[PDB]
Amino acid sequence: AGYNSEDEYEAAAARIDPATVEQQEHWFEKALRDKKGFIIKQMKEDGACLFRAVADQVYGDQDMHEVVRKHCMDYLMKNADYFSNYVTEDFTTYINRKRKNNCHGNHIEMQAMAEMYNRPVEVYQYSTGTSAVEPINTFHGIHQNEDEPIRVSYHRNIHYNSVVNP
Amino acid sequence: MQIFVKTLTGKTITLEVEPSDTIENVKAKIQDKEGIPPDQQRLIFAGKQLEDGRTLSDYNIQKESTLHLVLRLRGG
Repeated sequence: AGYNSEDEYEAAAARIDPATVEQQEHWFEKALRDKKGFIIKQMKEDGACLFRAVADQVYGDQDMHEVVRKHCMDYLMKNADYFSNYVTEDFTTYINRKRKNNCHGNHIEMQAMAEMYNRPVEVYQYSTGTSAVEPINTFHGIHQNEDEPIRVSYHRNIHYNSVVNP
Repeated sequence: MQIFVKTLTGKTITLEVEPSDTIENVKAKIQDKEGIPPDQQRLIFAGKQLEDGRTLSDYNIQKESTLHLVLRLRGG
């Protein structure tokens, strides 16, 4: 208890139909190919999934998730003066947790990775209301990116995959 | 009175609020300005999470105070 993001945990447990999901995912994937030519790449659904997707985006394989998580946490420590005003825990306590390989990533980590890699992080998400697939968010630093955006997709509001431009 | 909401997404949002406004009201003003759905919004003042049902006065949030906005995006 007392986690920064405690207020997300229960509402995630409540939300949570394999068949309705399965159908939404065909449609998501179709609209993504059809409109952006992007493909969805399946990341393992352990606690590391956000960092798995970033690792796939940055290094080409989700097995580099531990390196990404480590770098992201070092960056957050080095920028604590900024990021600690967005975290309601003791900062060192927060990052200690978040260093653990099964700790789920969140907005704080996505913002840090955008700045740290100097690449915008685009988040894609299926909507039942439209077949549009513009990013729901694009996180970024202030520097001019020389590499393509890091693109992730957010599934069932609880999991991250990799969005590839093939 | 005016307050500021500094988003992790990089925006400074200025709001006109009264001391009796709830945190619920404030998230509604942010949806009006920024389009961010209230159930996605976490609001913080001086390192403390704000709860929907409480008022600005409850938190002693004064004129020209700064709040912080983070989005709910946990994934595993």
